[PDB]
Amino acid sequence: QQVIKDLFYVVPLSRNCEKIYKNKTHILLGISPFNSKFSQNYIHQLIDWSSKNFKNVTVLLAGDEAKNLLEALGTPTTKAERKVRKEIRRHFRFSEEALRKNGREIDIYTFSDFKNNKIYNEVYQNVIYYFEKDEKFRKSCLAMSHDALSSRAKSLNMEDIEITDNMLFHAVKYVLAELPFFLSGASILGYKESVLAYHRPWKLGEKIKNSEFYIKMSDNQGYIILKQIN
Ligand SMILES: CCCC[C@H](O)CO
Repeated sequence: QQVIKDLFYVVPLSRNCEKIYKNKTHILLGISPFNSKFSQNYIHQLIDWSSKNFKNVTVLLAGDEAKNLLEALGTPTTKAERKVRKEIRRHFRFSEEALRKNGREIDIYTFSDFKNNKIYNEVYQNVIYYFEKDEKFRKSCLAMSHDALSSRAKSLNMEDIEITDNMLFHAVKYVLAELPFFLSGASILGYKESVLAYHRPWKLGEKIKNSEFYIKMSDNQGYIILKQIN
């Protein structure tokens, strides 16, 4: 069915991302925790469309630092760790369903599943180094942290909360842990090239593609925005 093929309209981050997308080698589907967008139905739509378009499909779920997003919004570690385990199991279940429905390998990982992967660790070390040493990069990472906390303050119905620096620096551990997949997901996973796919623009990615940092995306890595249109 070709409503499936056209389920999404793709907006590439750069012309290189467009080339990688058109090669259709691999898509990495980013599933954000504690985000109402990722219902069972939407996860199925992502995977159905991906399965029709791409040679290889992988799903990326949140790793351990997802608890930091709750701990920063006033959640004690015990409750936060529980909510994470439950959210990740929900994402895995729905993703496994749709992959199996499409005859696809159950290729699902969290961003914590790569502590023994040299590419993930070296990119992560680069991210942490420039977070410490480049105030401009640090500022952009903290803005990603602010975005993550602000959207879940609305979602979890806590819109009255001041977002403090201590909140930002706690939640930015999540940002730093996920960033290696934005920068080098294809090489971490072992595909020739890949696009990470998400439904919102990546502002820091725009700056990276404008050559504003010593942090760079790998030449075989792209980013695409998935939009749905009538
Ligand atoms: C699993 C982390 C989610 C990644 C998405 O691109 C949103 O950050």
